[PDB]
Amino acid sequence: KPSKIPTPQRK
Amino acid sequence: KPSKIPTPQ
Amino acid sequence: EAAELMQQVNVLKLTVEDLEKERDFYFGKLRNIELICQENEGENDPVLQRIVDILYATDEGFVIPD
Amino acid sequence: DEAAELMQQVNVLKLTVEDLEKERDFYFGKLRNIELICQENEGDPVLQRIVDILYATDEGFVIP
Repeated sequence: KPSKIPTPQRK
Repeated sequence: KPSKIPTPQ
Repeated sequence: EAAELMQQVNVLKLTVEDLEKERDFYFGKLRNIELICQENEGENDPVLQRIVDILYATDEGFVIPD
Repeated sequence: DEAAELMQQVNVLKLTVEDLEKERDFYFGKLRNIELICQENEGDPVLQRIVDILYATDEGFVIP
């Protein structure tokens, strides 16, 4: 159910 | 052949 | 002076919003594809499996959500 | 003073623009690769729904 599409990491 | 994915402008 | 740099800020701020819009459009297409895929993980098609590989591929500065 | 801190905000915004374009390219790239697979397998209700997904248009977007 939760998305596993790569997102930008925090800095 | 080409792309047909919508794009801005 | 201030009016010139504020002009740049104003223009840049709207660019930021056009880009967010554009990113949200593409990212939503992928979330929908990822729904269609999760929703046919019973069919066992490797073609949809090829697509899940692509969805989950990372690059520089991009991580799996956790 | 004010011109120092607006130059600061301009700079910050330039980085945000770059970051968003990076993020956007990443997502567009995934969509092309997916479109690529689809335009090899023309001739099934699923992959045609995926193509229907890719090609959906909203205000501010044109199919090229």
